[PDB]
Amino acid sequence: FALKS
Amino acid sequence: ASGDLYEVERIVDKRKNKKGKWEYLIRWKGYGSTEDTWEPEHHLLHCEEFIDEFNGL
Repeated sequence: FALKS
Repeated sequence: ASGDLYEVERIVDKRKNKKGKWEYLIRWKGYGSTEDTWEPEHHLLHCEEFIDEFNGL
């Protein structure tokens, strides 16, 4: 998972 | 506030920011090229396997 900006 | 956490499919590309830290072009699981986004490395949670796959051997 990763923060999507 | 942060963007939402989304599941990663793979890393498509990488580049250095002005401070010399990696940013990754993310393929998001369930999405395609149109939805890829450039994300700083500090956005990634336990994504070492994707970074290592991208960089190869």
